[PDB]
Parts: sequence; structure tokens; C-alpha cells
Amino acid sequence: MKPEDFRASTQRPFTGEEYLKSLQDGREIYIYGERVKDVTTHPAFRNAAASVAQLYDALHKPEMQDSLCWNTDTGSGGYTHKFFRVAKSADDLRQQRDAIAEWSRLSYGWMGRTPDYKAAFGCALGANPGFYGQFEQNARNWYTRIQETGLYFNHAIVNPPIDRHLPDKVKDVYIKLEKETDAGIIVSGAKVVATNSALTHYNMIGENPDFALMFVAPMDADGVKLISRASYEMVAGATGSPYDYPLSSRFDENDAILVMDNVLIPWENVLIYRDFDRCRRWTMEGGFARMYPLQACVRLAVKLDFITALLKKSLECTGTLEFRGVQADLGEVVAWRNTFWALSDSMCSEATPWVNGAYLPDHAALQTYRVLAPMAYAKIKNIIERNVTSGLIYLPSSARDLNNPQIDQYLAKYVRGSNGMDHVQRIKILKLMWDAIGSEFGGRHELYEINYSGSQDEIRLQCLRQAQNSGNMDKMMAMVDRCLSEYDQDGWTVPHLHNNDDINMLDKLLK
Amino acid sequence: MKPEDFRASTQRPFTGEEYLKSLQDGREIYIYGERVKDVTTHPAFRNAAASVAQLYDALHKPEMQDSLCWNTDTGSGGYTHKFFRVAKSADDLRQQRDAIAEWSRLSYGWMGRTPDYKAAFGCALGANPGFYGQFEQNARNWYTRIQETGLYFNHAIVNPPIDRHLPTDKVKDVYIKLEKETDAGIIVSGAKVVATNSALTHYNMIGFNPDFALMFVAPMDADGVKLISRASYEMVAGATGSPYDYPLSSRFDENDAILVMDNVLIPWENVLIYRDFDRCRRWTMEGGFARMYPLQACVRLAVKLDFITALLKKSLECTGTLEFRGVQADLGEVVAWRNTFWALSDSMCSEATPWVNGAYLPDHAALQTYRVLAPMAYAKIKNIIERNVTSGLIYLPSSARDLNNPQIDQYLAKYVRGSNGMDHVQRIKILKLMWDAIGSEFGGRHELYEINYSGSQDEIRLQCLRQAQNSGNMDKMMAMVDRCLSEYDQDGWTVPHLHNNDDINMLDKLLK
Amino acid sequence: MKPEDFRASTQRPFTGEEYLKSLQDGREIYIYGERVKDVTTHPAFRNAAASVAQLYDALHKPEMQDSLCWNTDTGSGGYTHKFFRVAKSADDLRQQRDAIAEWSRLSYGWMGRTPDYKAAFGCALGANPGFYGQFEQNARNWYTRIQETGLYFNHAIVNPPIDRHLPDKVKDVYIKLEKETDAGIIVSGAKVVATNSALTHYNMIGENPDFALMFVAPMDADGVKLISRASYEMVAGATGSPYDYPLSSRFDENDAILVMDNVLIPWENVLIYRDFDRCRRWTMEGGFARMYPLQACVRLAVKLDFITALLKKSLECTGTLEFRGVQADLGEVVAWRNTFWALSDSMCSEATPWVNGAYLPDHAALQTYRVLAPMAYAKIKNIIERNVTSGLIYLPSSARDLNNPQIDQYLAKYVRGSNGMDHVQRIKILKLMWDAIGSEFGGRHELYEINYSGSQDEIRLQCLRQAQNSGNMDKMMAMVDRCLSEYDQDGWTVPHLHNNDDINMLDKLLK
Amino acid sequence: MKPEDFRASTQRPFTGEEYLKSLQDGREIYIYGERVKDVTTHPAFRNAAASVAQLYDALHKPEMQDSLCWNTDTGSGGYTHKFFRVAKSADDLRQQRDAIAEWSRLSYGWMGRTPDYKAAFGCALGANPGFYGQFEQNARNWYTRIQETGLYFNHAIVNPPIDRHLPTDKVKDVYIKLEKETDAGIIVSGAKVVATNSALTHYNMIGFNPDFALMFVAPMDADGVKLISRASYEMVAGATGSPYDYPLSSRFDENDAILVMDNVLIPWENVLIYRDFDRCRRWTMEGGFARMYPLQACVRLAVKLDFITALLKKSLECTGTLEFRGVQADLGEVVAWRNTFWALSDSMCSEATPWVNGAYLPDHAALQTYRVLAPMAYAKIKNIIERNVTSGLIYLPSSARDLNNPQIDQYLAKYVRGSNGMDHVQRIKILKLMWDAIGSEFGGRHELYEINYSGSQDEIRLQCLRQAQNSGNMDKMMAMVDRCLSEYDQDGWTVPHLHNNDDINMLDKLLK
Ligand SMILES: [Ca+2]
Ligand SMILES: [Ca+2]
Repeated sequence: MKPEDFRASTQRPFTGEEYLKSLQDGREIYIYGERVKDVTTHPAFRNAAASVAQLYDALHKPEMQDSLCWNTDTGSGGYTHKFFRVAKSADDLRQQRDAIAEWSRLSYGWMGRTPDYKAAFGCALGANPGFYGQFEQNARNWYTRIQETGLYFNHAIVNPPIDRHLPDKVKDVYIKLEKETDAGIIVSGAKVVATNSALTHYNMIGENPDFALMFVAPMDADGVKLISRASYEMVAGATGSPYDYPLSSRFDENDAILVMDNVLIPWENVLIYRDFDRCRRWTMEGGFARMYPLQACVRLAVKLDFITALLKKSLECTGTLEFRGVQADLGEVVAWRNTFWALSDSMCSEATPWVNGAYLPDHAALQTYRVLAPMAYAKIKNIIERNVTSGLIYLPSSARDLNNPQIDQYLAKYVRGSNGMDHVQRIKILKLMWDAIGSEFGGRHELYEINYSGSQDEIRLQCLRQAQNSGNMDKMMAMVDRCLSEYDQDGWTVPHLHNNDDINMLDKLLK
Repeated sequence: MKPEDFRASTQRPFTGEEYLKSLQDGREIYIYGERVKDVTTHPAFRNAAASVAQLYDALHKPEMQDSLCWNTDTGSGGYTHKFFRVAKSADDLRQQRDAIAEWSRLSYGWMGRTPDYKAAFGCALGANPGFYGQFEQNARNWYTRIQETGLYFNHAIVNPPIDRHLPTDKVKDVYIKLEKETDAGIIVSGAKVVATNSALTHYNMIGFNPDFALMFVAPMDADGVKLISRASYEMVAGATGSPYDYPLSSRFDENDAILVMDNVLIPWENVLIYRDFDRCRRWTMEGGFARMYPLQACVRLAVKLDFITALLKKSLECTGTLEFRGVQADLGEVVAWRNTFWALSDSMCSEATPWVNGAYLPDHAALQTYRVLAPMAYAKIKNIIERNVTSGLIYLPSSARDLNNPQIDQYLAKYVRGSNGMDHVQRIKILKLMWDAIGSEFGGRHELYEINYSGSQDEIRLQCLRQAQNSGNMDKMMAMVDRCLSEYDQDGWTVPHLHNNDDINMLDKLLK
Repeated sequence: MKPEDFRASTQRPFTGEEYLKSLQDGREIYIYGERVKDVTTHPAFRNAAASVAQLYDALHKPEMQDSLCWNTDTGSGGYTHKFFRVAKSADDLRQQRDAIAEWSRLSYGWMGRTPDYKAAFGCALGANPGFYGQFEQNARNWYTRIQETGLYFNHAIVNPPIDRHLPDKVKDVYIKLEKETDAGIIVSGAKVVATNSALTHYNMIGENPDFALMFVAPMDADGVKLISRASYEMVAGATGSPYDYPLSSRFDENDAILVMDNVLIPWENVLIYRDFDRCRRWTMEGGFARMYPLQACVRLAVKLDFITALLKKSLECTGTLEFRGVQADLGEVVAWRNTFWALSDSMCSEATPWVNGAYLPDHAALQTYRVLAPMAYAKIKNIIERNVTSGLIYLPSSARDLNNPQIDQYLAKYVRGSNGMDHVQRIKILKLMWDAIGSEFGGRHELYEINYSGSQDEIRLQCLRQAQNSGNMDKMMAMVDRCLSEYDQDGWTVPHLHNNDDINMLDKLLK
Repeated sequence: MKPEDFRASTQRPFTGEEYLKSLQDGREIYIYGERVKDVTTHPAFRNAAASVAQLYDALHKPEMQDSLCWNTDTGSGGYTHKFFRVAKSADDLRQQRDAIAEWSRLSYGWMGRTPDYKAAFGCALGANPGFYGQFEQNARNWYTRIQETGLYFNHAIVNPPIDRHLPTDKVKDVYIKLEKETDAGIIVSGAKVVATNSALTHYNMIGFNPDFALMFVAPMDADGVKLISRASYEMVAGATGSPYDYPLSSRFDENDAILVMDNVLIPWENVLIYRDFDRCRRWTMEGGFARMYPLQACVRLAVKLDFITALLKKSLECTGTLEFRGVQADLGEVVAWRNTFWALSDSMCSEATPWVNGAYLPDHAALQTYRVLAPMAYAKIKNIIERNVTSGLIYLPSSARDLNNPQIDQYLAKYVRGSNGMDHVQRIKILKLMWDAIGSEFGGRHELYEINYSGSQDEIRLQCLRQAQNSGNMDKMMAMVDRCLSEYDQDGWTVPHLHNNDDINMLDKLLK
């Protein structure tokens, strides 16, 4: 059974209930040395699964449909989330920017790999299917399927480590073509950082041409397996509570290892085959890399709306918000929050036509978001840590402490909010702040924001390459060349400026 | 004679020639212990004056007029720089953004107080004249005047220091204060500091016991108006250097002066706020100028960053270090900062809101963001340049005189070539241009200017916070946090879609 | 029964066994809404208690005694840890510096509030007992007791928050004298950030003179209670393993709220009584503030030895240590690690005589350590996070994954060390790094290092005040004043320099 | 005539007068397209020459001799600066540290290439002469010479740029290379860049196909030795300023030149390494100099930070902002950085280790730490100053000529007073001193110098890592991590004092 067959109607994406039923497919997932029977009921994934299901439910609410949905461009007569359909103007991109922000607000910016992230990949297939040559019809069909059903795609792109001392064994670790058959291709290898793949329907995977592949793999195919990292949702449930870990308990996106063990990929799922030329050209010509950072920038901007107000609430509680230096530190967090919204505005207003009527967001703004976000996030976290100087480190252990009157009587007296809040509300706000930055979930989120789109050198190199490839550097260079042409070793070459022959005193001085 | 009377036509702003003639008035400027006889010929100001004159000439050039000008809204049938006329849409602001960029490119982003800077003040007077009460007609007339003529306004806003040990009488006399009220106007005395490029301006706007609660326009040639100049990088570059050695110092120096007002008569036609503490306190928020000028400043910086970015790339091509991954990454970060200020200027226009009388204001959050980011970005970009041109800047031959002496030149031709194939003349020229941008006294002054531009580091951050609070932005962010908090309590979830931990919590079994 | 009565001998401090027995005293501690019966057996404290007991055991090992111990100066004929006795030379301080480093190495620098931290307070009482006036004999007796027994002292100094809108109620939150009796004083209030107080014997607590107090409070006195924060030791035990959380499982120092509810403090335990003059003078004259940062700097330097080598091991595993930029980032961590050792060298070599033959470490070096440590620690953590770009975020969940052959077979193939390490060793190293920086314990440690001795402005202000009070600023100022005296508005005032009258061209130019 | 023959006595180093006479030789220096006739009288070098002469005079002053000098170890019965004689204990290094600080205080930390900088090279030759093989006696004789006379040595180590597009023949001719071997010595050609203060030195040490594998001593007056100077901040300050306006530029400028060697004859007595790639590669690690000079550099910077710290405090007293908590915190951080470099110099001496022939070397880890921290600390301190003197530096009156003109001076007396009660003359003087330290072209050059001092940011960090590895420090840190790892495995603790989690782990009960 195909995931899309769980829908009661072919004219709309999944509802939350249909999405949850579609995950009960015998996918192979491991956590804590055991196989997961059902992701929708398992204590490590059930609330994250319920959080994603809320996004699907919002598409069917009349009050949210103007902001979230458009009709499909397929002629099916149905509707879809705006970011699942190819943008054909700067205004289309702005409407998609707002639809992404509306979905991101349902997780307060904490879910980074929701269905709209890879919906940009579906749009890349639909806008430029001709790029894939003999696999053009696969690109067209996959765009149609993703758009109409609201299929939850992810990607597994980071390669696993290689032992430099191994013999043959080295060329077996990476995703490699092992056999070509009539039904399709047989593949083996692994990809790391398969973020929230336990809750997805499909994963896109991308001098020996056997390594030059791009294909779609279903989460329930024989040989497809996930090896999970520690679950902050399960730990928060087993040893904490929603009051103590309000983000860990519902928004944890498990960063897994995606294993492919002798997996048959049907020809209908192949996009690039034994083609080093198309693989090298895909980052620049495919469209996806020129589209997804719009989603990521908006998602971060929503998370920064949350962090900014949460920091203000935390400082109202500590009473340090009265200090000039504290207000200045909060003001800088506000400036960073404003930056990411302004970048998303520029991404849309400066959008350019691409191919087949499609529009792409401003490429310089996408690269800028990638460079600034790790620095802004690390700086904002340091600002929070140095401003809530004492308030976070000694928080009572549990909601159980508030529910024990022998303990609660002291918390009511000694842990009140400076701005008049009762102890229950003060502790609640500070626990929410701690889960955002210092819990294992908070620590993982920092590592995620810093390393998301690559190393610090790599993101800066790609920002430079974009300025060069777009012609931006040539235009900046033309201005410097003009400045240089206006003078030489003999003086000005322009008539409006005064030469120094009448005022230079060096001949008279050095005579 | 009024400065506008130097124009041969009432249908356009000054040409460069007319602007230069208008500066040959009774202005009283001191530098190096001497009174300046004529700013347009004096070795400390002549090239900076010639650089501003080029901006005026560009307004009348067919190849530039399309990007720079619009017709006046006064019914005169004339034209003006787009930023001298009130914006009435988001598209109007984008056109003004482009017109500012075109003028800023004529100085490669190095002149920060050109006439378009205070043209936002003229627009503030025109958009909201009713704010000034009995002085409403002065606001209307000044808007008309500035717009049609392209008058070069400036301001001196920073108060001078006060000795805390002097009597209460002596400390009060230092600030701008009303001395006497007459039939012709008001008599004022005091001083303002950081009167950047006031030597080349027509008028200065001066603003904040009601005798201290004033806002007025003062001509640069009024009796009792005097400027005490700082050291001239233009004059030093001319006397001991050359355009080759100091290519920016020699033409774009904007002298940061002390503006003195010694018993100056201000006619009633030039008064905007009079003995009114309420209007003075309300002006930053309601006047409009503070909500307009950072659009000019952000664009000006973005143009300077276009210049610095490519100049850094050229310098690294010469040193040959551009082949290193870490060097390319450092240049990539400069590119990201350059991109940021352009993206902020895009948002300022696209997110513009209606104000009063059909006027539009740029996005206020984006103006505050530019003010906070610019000092950090500029200091970081300068550090990136310093640590990447590790040797190339410090030993540059002294002078174009070294290149013009064959005995010295023959060794420079052999040992100081560009790594990318440039001859020594071009290699030294590029690196001297980079040094003038960052390490010369002009380069050092520019860093101090970009860092301290719109106030202290705490003040700019406080104003960014105040804007989020006053606009309702903080209330909306707070509504999202309040919604998160309402979804659970000390007993569990308050929303039905999430699973409570009663079936998995192990603390009862573990404890007791 | 007194803690010291648990020792089988009066001529040596506690052994580990005797220290553990001494904690079974009916102290009142809460965690997870429940009373703790015994800290030595409770799942939230038992390993942290066992870790402290190892320090006591090391004092009795012949192989460690040259580095750890000296004879007492009390005439008892016994021995003690070197830092529990007053230093009387620069060499004494250097020997105490080495003894602190030896004890700190037993927790790899992760235990910040071990008995040697407050041993500096015992030494402050012994070096200057005359400061306490009528309480001089209490200072002498407490120094003797702490030194001979190796009593585990802590301090509770951070005040709890105050609700600005409360009426009377405001002046009840802080530690305040409520009654003066023949036996002693009655006190009430609370102190926050009582780090590892669950494992201590005593805590030192320090216009209305009822608030101007300094006294010693036993952990088992009626009305003395601790309200604990979440236990990373218990969470690591319940949902993890030593392999998964190797630091959280044995070095967690619980940051508690210390409550004093109508506590009788006997006159023998009072050090400063209703004396605003002595309270204000104590930071500058007491000695403790001029002593404890030697312990803290050494402790951090040991933690940086650990982090530096752990980062190198982690980069060997990822294989990125081959990159120039990665080696430079590691080199900076090395430079920070070297700084804190160099500061501890200067603290000892530049030591000055104080009172009664006692020596104090260099005060400028103590203030410098306090300013630099938050910046260095935040920077080192950012270096680690941006250099282990992928390796930390997807680590398999558990030692249970390695013990399941179905999962282990893929980890053996795809998660090997780049430098030839097997997957078990690669995962182990990276989990150790993650527990140091990203676990909740790692997050708490960052908050601790940043905020330890106060806000960022406060530590910088105290560094400035030290330069001014010591005469250092006056000497730097004398050099600037000399530079200024060498010229005036007319030229040089010194004869060796050439005036510019023969070369100044301004008269000729401006004529 | 040899430079040492200018001394009236063989029992002491040069006096200031004798040092100045020794510079009036055949040295060939160019500046501003002209050959310098006499460095001691030329307007670009005369005060820098006079500043170095004061250091030599201080060696013979009773009030300073106690801190600066020791007897020679040569048996001559004379004395020398402590840093010119091989250290044979940790206490010897502390005494040399203090002698360096005393000399550095005479320039307030602004002269970075004074004679004590390369005196560490003389000590490297004396401590390990056997390293040089057949040139061992040259090493011994040069140590004796440098120590007894106080010869001013320097080095030019940075190679000049090479055009990558030139033929393999042309690119090779650029670097220092052996041209011919004769009976008298060797003929060399090539160039070195960043020859800081070479115009005022006696000899330069020049070091790294075996023709390129050389180390030798070259006198500044040898035929074919030429300097091409950078712009002179001393001359510019003299021609267009005054000591009041530029108090550091006017006396402490160390010109960063290009050192050219055109068919120079180097006598065999001056050769140290000849056509030996093995000795050239080993010299950084085994020579001793690289393990000695950073003690001088760290002390010199620490003295400059004593100056900057108090100068910042004086400047903030004048602006009156020192009353603000955030301003006091910013000054407190500058104090912490100043304290760091002194603490590093203490550790360099107390942790000194024995080397060869009884010689001691400062702690190597502390030298590498100083190199990594100094560029970050200096850039941060400069940013702190710039953002805290928000207005005070940018508008300073142009000249002492303004104070000497009563018409201008009367307004400065009223409007430019110090907030702490200082008169305008003292307020402007302090702020001009601060500006010359950070924003003048001299201040800009000093920032570039401190940042790029001992190499690129990656290179200094790599050398810090290599030192931890080569010394065994990394192995010892690794032994601690290996011990932590050995205390547990995938089955639990391997140590008996800790409790395993079998009784509390809830995963079996929770899963399956
Ligand atoms: Ca006049
Ligand atoms: Ca000669």
C-alpha cells in the first residue's frame, strides 16, 4: 500500500489522522537496542508524530486556509500547502514565505525538518524536469504526487566516516550502485543526519560512476533501516514532565543514521543515474539549493520571535531588565530576530525568473542567511546564558516539587517573579527557557543551527562563489576599477579635482 | 544674498559650479590656527568641495538624471533628487533607495554626510507640517525651499562637554540657549560638536528651562556662526602625499568640526520649535526624520561595502593568498555582510507603512537593525582585511615619487610584482587604495565614524528594543510564547493531541 | 554526633568510607517531590558521593601523599591536604597549587565544588582571626577543625529573587536574624546555587543590621533544608549508561536552593554579628576572595587539559584534523588551556606577605582568571561545536545498540574512526565529548563557568577596582603622566628631540 | 670602519652619541623618491634615531644601570644590557624580563624592534655555537661582539612577492640566493620585506637548490645593501603637525622597509649556515632564537598595555563616561588583558628549563600563548577604546596652532573642557595622545603590526598546537583522557567505587 492511499480524498493532502495511519507501515527503526513496532505509539516518537499531524490538520481548517493553501496546478481540482507548488512570481514567493511561517508557528520554530522543507525539492522537479533527461517523466510524476498528497519527504546527504587504514572496504561505505536489473537498481551504503526520517514517507538520496546517483527511497522498502540517536522525547517523558521539558516532550526530531542494505529502487524512483556531469551540475542547476533556504530562514525567524519574547519574559522574572546593559543585550537579540525576517523579505522582493515561468528567491539573501545564522544563534545563546546569571542553574527538579506542599511552601516564598508573577509561572517560564538552550534538546538545537548547511568555511565559500557566479563581484569590481582609473602615479586623470603641485612640500623639504 | 539665488534657473537644483559659488560667502571657518579665506580654494577643503559639486552636476546629466531625479511636487514644473520629495508608496521608497545608491557611488560610499542625508529632514517638514503649530508655514516653506533648490543641509546634534566642577551659572552657558527675543527673531548662543562637513553646507538644523527647548535653521554665513575644524586628511595627503598614495583622503575627507554660535540672530522664518519641551521630547518619535534618514545611511554603507568587498578581492589576488581555503572563507564572510545591508534596504522599502497626509515611512525595525549591525560588521570586516593582507600593507613604498625615480623603480619592478601577474605599479596602487580605506588617518576616522554613527553601543540596542515594544512587535512575539505556555501546566498537557507521560514516567517506581 | 567523630583517628582527615558514613545524618533534602533518605545510596547522589569519597581516600595513599599532604600546623602531629593549611611563602602556594591539581585530576576537572574550594575559607579564618573581634576564638577553632578533619564546607551566597510588588514580606526572603538567645541566634531565609551542598558537612552563610551576618550552619541542623534541581546522575542512570553519559553518571554536583527555617545557630558558629562595617570590609580584608580563585583557576586548567586532548581525539576520529583551519582551531584551544596554567604560575610566583606570616596569591592574576574564564569557555565550546560538524548529532542512542548484533553490524561498517579506531572506541570518544558540552550536564557546566563568580560587568568592575586599590593604576598613570610632561603646545620639553620649526610647512602653505 | 670602533671604551656598549655617529656611514636609504643623506638629521628618521640613542644612554645612567645591566661573561671586565648575555637560570630570565621592561618604558611600549629584540639571536649563537659546524667560531665571535658592544641587530625574514606568470628563470632571482663563492666570501642577491627600523640598525641577520639555503650577517653600510622606505609618520607629523598633535608618531616611528641586496659581498666571518637545507630546516627548532625572542615581545606589549590602560582611564575621566557601569566594565576588561601579558611573562621565567651548555630557555608554551592571544587582545582593546570614546576623538581641534591663536582658543576654553575639571589644553592633549595611539596612520600601522607580528592567524595557532605535541604536553593531556575512558566500557564501570545502573535503568521495562 502507498502512503497516499490512506487519504479518504484525492483532492487534498493528508489530514493528521491519515498521516498517522500512513506511518504504521512496518518501517525498520531501531532505538535503545530494540526495534520500534509503531512510531505513532512508541514513547520516543509519538508526540513528535502528533506534532507533525497537527500541521496536516491545519491545512483543512477554514480559518487557516487563506494563509496556508492554494489550489494544485495539476488540474486535479484539489488544494495543497502553498510551498508544495512552483512559485511563478515574487508575490507567489511572499505568499509561500507566509504559509511556511504559519506552519512553523505551530512548533514555535522548533521543528526544522517539517514536510515543507523538502517540498522545495518537489518544486525543483516540477519547475525543471527536462534537467533529468531520460528521467524527466519521473521528475514530473514525483512533483505531482508530492504536491497533491503533501507527501513527507526528507533527505539523507551527509556521508558516513571512512577508516583511512582499511584496504576495497573503503568504496563500500558510501551509497553505491551494486546491480542494474529490469525492475530497477540495487543500492547499498549509508547516510548520516537523517533528521526526523522516522516520521517521513520517502527520503531523497544524492571517478567511479556507480557513486553518481540521485533517487527516491520509501521508508518501508526492504533493506531501508534507521539507527536512532538518544530520544529527548522519551527521556523527558520517563524522568520529567511537559512542565519541566515543554519543548523536548513534543518537538524532538530524531537525527538518525539511514542504512541501505541491498535495496531495490524501481526505475520510477531514479532521477540521476551513473552521471557525474548531472551530479556536479545539480547544486547550481537543480533548483533545490536555490529554494530550501527560504524555508530555513523563515523557520529560524519564527524560532527567534519565540526566543526574543521568552528572553524578555525571563528577564522580567529575574528583575534584571531594569539594568541598561541587560536591556542593550535584549535589544541585540531583537536586532538578530529582525535580520532574518528582513532577509526573507529580500528573498521574495528580489526574486528572479528561472525556467518555464518559475521564480527563484534572491540567491545572495539565501547565502547570507546560511553565513549569519550560526553566528547569530551562538551569540543569542551566549547573551541568554550571561543574562540569566543564576535563575536557570538552580530551578527545582520537577513539577512534583510544586505538587508537594512541604517543598511548594518554600518555592512560593523564595522563588517568586520580580515583576509580580507567582512561583509556578516564574519556574514555568525559566524551565521553558532552559529547555530551549541548556537541556540535551537545547544543546542539539545549537549544534543543528551552527552546522545545518555545512562547515563555517564551506558556507562562506558558497557565499563567495554566488557573488562571483551571479556577476555581483564583477559589478563591485567595476566600481573599484573606476576609482583606480581616476588617477595614476602622475596625479588625477579626471578634470574636476585639484592636483597637489601647488601644495606638495616634499621637494622644498628634501632639497 | 540667499544660496538659492546662485541658480540661473528656479526649475532645478544647483549645478556644481553654482554650488561652489554659493560657498564663497561670509562663512567663518578656522583650521590650523588660521581663518579660511575661501573653502573652494583652501587646500584642506577644495577637493571635498569639488566632490560634492560632482553630485550636483550628476543631477543634470542625461545618463544619470533617470535614476536620480523626479519632478517637484510643488507645482514649479522643475525637478529634484528623488530623496528631496516626500515618498507616497513603497515603490517611491525603492526609487529613492536607488537614487541614494547612485549618488553614493560617486564617492564609492566614502562621503557620509552628502546633501541627501538631511534631505529626509526637509521631507519630515513637508509630510507633517502641522506638528510645528504656529511654525507650520515655516515647515511648509522650508520643505519647498530644500526640495526645489537642493539646499545642502546638515546638523550638529552632539552637545559639547561640561566641566562638572564649574558653578551652576557657567555650566548652562555651554549648550544652545535662547539669549533674547526680538521683533526680527531670536538671539542664540552655545555650541554643537561633530558638525561633519559643515564647512561645505548651506544651512544647519540645530535641535535638543524652556530657553534650551529650541529647533531652528541656521545659515552657515550668519554673523556669529563659526567652525573650528579638526585636522584635514585632504591637506595632509596633498602636502606630503599624492592621489596615488592617498586616493580617498585626497578627495572625500568630510571635516568633523565644532559648530560655535556666538549671539546669532535667527529670523522668525527659521524657527521650528520655540521654548517647547513637549514638542522637543516628541520630535524623535513624531517628527519623521529619525524614521527616514537611516534609509540613506544603510544604502551609503552598502555602497561602501560593495567597494571594500571587491577591493579586498583585488588585494588578495595581488598577495596570491586568495588560493587558500581560509582566505576565501574570510572574503566570503565580507560578501555576506555586504549582502546584509542591501537586503535590509530592500526590506525598509517593501515593508514601508502609510504615515500622515499620504506619506510613507520605511520599515522601522529594519532601520534599527541597520544601526545595531553596522558597527559590528564594519569592525569585523576591518579585522578580516588586517589579518588577511598579513604583510602587503605595512611595507608599501613611501610615494609615487619612488615609482617616478628609475633608480628606486627598477627594484620595485623586480621585487614588488602582483602574484596574479599585475605589474608593480598596479599592485602598489591597489594596496595603497586598501590602506587609505582602513589604516590611513582617514581610514581610522571612518572606523570611528561607522562604529559611533548613531550613538553608543548600548543606546542603539536600547532603541532597537524600544521600537519592538512601541510598534507592538514584542506583544505579538509574546502572544506566541503565551500560547506555548497555555498548552501545558504542572499536571500535564492542556491540549488533546499530545500524550501524557503517566504510562512511561518511572520516578514513582525509582524513588521512595 | 559531630562529622569528625566518624574518623577512627584524630591525626588525619576522613577516609572515603568515614566521609560516606558521616553523610548518613538525617540531613533534610528534597528531589523530585520526595525526601532523600540517604545521599550515599540515593540514585541522584550516590556516584557524586562516591567521587568525593575517592578524594578523601587519595590523602591516605603513600604514592600520592608527597603531592597532596603536609603535616598540620596545629601541633596535633597529624596530616592534611596542603590547601587546608595557611600558606607562608610563594613556594607554599605553588605546592598547594599542585595539590589542588592532583585532586582535580581525579574528576578530570569536572567537580568544581570539592572540599579544597572552601578550605581557602578555613585558611582565611586561621590567617586573620583578629578581624572577627569578639568572634576571634570561633575563627581559630573553625580553622583547626577544618584543617585536622578535612571538613567539607560549602557556601550559599546568591540571594533568592524578590517580588517588587509585595508589601514587610520583602524583608523576610533574605537571610535575617530573627532572635538572639543565650545558646545562639535564630535565623531564617534562603540562598540559591548551593552547589553540591547535599554532600557537605557545613555551609558558610554570609540599613537594618539584622541582615549583616556571617555564620557556619551544619547540614543536619533542624530547619536546614535543600530543594534540589534535576539530577543528571539519576537521569543518566535511569535512561542511559556510563558508556553513554560518562561524566553525568559520576560528577554531577546538584545546584540546590538552601532553606533556613527558624534555625538555631550556636554562638560558637557566629563569625560576624549585626555588623555592616565588618560585612562590607570582609571581601577586601577577610582573605577568602583573595584565595579561592587559585583553586578555581587550577580546577579549570585541569578541565582544559581534558577538553584539549578530548577535542584532539574527537578530530582524529572525524579525520578533519588533516585540515589547516581545523588544526588552527585546536591550536587556539591549546592556547587557552596554556593561559590558565600560566595564570596559576603567576598567582604563586608573585605572591605577597599578608598578616601573621601568611601569603596571598597575586591578586591581579585572580581577577584576570575571573574575567577570561567565561570568554575562553564559551569560545572553546563554540570551537568544538563548529569542528565536530556532524559526528556528535547522530551518535547511536545507547550501549544497547552496540550490544544488539543486528544494529552493531552496521555501526562496525559505517561508524569507524578515520584514524583506524573501531566503532566502539569512536562512539565512546564522541559520547564523552557530547557529555562534556551538549548533554544537560554539559549545558549546566557552561552556565556554571560563565556565571561562576558573577555577572560579566561585575567581574570586569572587580578587575578594575583591584588595579585601582593595589596602586597598579597609579603606576600605569605615572608612565602616561611622564609621556604627557615631555611636550606641550609649544613643542618638546625634553632636549634630546628635534622640534619641527625647521620642517613644519603650515605657515608657508596657509600664507 | 666597524660600528664598534665608534666607542671610546671597550668596557661598555655604545652611548647615545656614539650610536648616532655609527649611523653616519655609507648606508643607502631611499624615501619619497630621494636618497637619505644622513639618517640622524633626515626629517623622516631623526627623532626615531634620537629615541634609540636614549636607550643606549640609559645603560650608563646610575639610576637605571642597576635594572638594565650585568657584567659581560666574556672576561672583558665590561658591562652590557642583561638580555645581551646568555641566561643560566630562571632568576636570570626574570632579571632579563625586568631589563627589557625598563628599556621598553622609555618608548612607552611603542618601539617594537629596539636592540634587545635581536639580542636574543646573539644569545642563541653564544649558547649553542656547535650547531653551526665549520662556522662555530663565527657564532662565538658574533656573540662576543653583540654582547660587549650592544650592536643593534635586526632581521628581514619575510620573502618578497613572486609573479606566478613569469618564467621559472625570473621567479627564483627574487629570493636571497648565492651568486658566487670567492676567497674573501660569498656574493648574494635578492630582497626581504618588512625590514622594520633597518634604517637605524648596524647589521641585519638574513635567513631562509642549496644556493637558497643560507644564513648570514650583513652590515647596513655594505655595498649593494639598499632600503626602500614606507611613508614616514615622523616626517608627516613634523611637516603638518606638532609633538602636541602627534606625540607618538613624532618620536617612535619604526620605518617598515624593503631590504634589497644587489651583488653584496658577505665575508666568510659573517656566514653562519652555508648551502645547507638540513641546518636551515632545523634552525627554528634547534637554533634557540625562536625559543627566546617572544619573551622580549610579550614584555614590550605588556608595557604598551600599561600605557594604553591608564591612557583609556584618563580619556574616560575627560569624557565623564567613567561614571557609567558599562564603561567601567569595558575599562576592567582592558585591565584584564594588560594583566594577562604580565602573567605570561612571569610564567615564561618561573617555568624556564635547562637547554645546552648551562643555558636556560623561557617556558615554550607561554611564548606560543603570547603569540596567539596578542592579536585578539590588541584588536579587542582597540574596539573597546573606539566604542567608549564615542565623540571625543573625531572632532579634536586641528592643531596646537588653534590653542596658540586667542581668537580660536577662547572658544576651546569654554566648550572643550574636561568633565573631571581639566582645562581644555589638558583635555585635548590626552585625547590627541589617545588618537595617535589608535587612529593616526602610526596607530593604524601599530594595529597591523600587533595582529600580523609573528605570522598569520592560522600559522600562530598551528605552532601553538605543534609545541603542545613536540613537548610531550599533548601526550600527558591524552593520558588523562585515556584514563577516563579506561574507567568504563559498554557493559558499565570497570572501577569498583561506582554504582552500576542495573538497579535503576528503566529501558527494559519501558521498551518491547
Ligand atoms: Ca561672516
Ligand atoms: Ca654605501
